[PDB]
Amino acid sequence: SGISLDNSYKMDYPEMGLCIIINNKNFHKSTGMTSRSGTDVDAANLRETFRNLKYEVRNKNDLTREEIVELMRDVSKEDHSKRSSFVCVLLSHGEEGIIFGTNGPVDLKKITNFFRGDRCRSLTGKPKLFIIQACRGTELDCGIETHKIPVEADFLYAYSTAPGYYSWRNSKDGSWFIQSLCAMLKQYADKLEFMHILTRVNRKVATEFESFSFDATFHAKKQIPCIISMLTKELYFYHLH
Amino acid sequence: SGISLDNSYKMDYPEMGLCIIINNKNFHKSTGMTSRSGTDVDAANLRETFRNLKYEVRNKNDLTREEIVELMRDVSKEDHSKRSSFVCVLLSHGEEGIIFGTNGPVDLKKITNFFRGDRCRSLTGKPKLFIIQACRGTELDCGIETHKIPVEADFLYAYSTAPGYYSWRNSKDGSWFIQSLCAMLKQYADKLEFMHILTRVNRKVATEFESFSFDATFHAKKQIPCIISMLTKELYFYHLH
Amino acid sequence: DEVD
Amino acid sequence: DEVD
Ligand code: NA
Ligand code: NA
Repeated sequence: SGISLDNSYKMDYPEMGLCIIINNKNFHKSTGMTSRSGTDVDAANLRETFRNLKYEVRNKNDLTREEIVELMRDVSKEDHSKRSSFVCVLLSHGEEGIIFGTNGPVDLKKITNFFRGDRCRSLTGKPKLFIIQACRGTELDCGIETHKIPVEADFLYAYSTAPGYYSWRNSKDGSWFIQSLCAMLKQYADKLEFMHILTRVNRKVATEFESFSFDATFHAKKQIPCIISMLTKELYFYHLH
Repeated sequence: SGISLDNSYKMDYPEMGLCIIINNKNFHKSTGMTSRSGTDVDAANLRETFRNLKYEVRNKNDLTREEIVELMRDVSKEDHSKRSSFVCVLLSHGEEGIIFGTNGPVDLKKITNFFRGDRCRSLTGKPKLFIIQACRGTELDCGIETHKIPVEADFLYAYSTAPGYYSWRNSKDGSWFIQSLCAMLKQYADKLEFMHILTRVNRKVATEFESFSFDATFHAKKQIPCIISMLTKELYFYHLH
Repeated sequence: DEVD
Repeated sequence: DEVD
């Protein structure tokens, strides 16, 4: 056959892959972590959005740290040979490097290690996407007026916010980042490479949202999401028939 | 006039911008840091590569931590009003979050803060690119067979290696990452959006390089670079006449 | 608006 | 090959 290029991940396997959504709304009282009003709106929006991208969506609600680890271990041990990609969405409290189960923290490194190129062989060479709506610290952005492959290769972290910063969630509309991510996937998943979709998400969050608070400390604050790419190819959710 | 889109940064200002290259090869004996053989090859390759992209390149060699801070402060206080973008390349030892001057460390946060949207007003809304060849830790990748905008917006960090990992430099050929970055910029800067160029860099480093060492600890190791994007638009180094 |  |  004619000249061939391989600048993009093969996304025409029989299945697009799993979309695991971990939706942590209610936390154990002893942790002192507040309920995350609005996160169900996020979880429902993600379920529909990735359903239309033909992902096999699994929604899990209010998981302990132990349940999060066991779920991700179990998922990593499935046979993904017929799947193009893997997506995990984490909706919870967090700090830098950490996502919270309902009763305590989980290292993000422990979650993502289960999917290393050497530990999940049926996902080696395939994009592994981790989409994280959670705080990364307590900073606030005041804004300004205007033969082998590496085991860490082929991961993408779509973080809702910059390192060190809070992330914003609206109790009625859902989180700024997940709202914007789903809108941009709905509009551009049949049109744009994934990094370009995520860049539109960056602009939408950065330009269309500002916090409103009776507390001057938390009022009029802004947010920029953070794309972390170890991908080795372009990622398009569509393929050519 | 007709329908208008603004999905990409305006790169047709009179000047493309500064390219500051900090090339730290020789360190003060008291620090105990080794000389970085091969880094001059990197610095020369970057100078030529960004010269052909029409950047105003400034090469600085063997700067102390004090000189690095003073240089970046001074650069941030220049009038960039007629410049499209800003590029800083750091070639040195490092650890997570840190780049070394010849006599001690500098927080990357301190360097990049000078260019925040609220602190460098003539670069607000313009892409600020930080390209970092330096270690981020001591891990080794064994590989596997096959109205306001946020002050942190519009930064891009092109890291040579994953968080927590060593980065590899060849004493004769230069660093894996800088070698590959310059090659991909030479080949695709007139063809591809910058995130897609950097993705090709990820694949080139991940597939074409493996360490050779008489020390089994350091032998047969691999590397994946790490793209961190807070950009709000697509970045093309060319523009339409 | 709330933070996570 | 050397590390940084
Ligand atoms: Na958000
Ligand atoms: Na390198």
